[PDB]
Amino acid sequence: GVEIETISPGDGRTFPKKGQTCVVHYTGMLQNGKKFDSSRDRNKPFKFRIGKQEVIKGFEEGAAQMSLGQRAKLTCTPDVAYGATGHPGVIPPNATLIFDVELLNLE
Repeated sequence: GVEIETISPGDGRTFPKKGQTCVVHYTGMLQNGKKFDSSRDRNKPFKFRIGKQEVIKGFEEGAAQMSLGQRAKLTCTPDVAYGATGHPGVIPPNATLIFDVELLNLE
């Protein structure tokens, strides 16, 4: 389950493909909670590739459903990233994660 609410401006066609190192200014958020992880804070806009399962499935499936310039809004289900496990100190178990994802990518 990936619920995408794209803020419209972009190009609508430059989709991430397999092995494409793509760039996302992500900004994390917890449902009824604050931020937990931000490439905007680091100003290091997370050059990641598609097809290696580096990112979680809630963040990976949201990337291919966007295009260049688009600004979507992830609502990541718990069971795809940390629902039973939970990260120690960052992500609790059974958290519905929120992301400000804008696909301003490369390749």
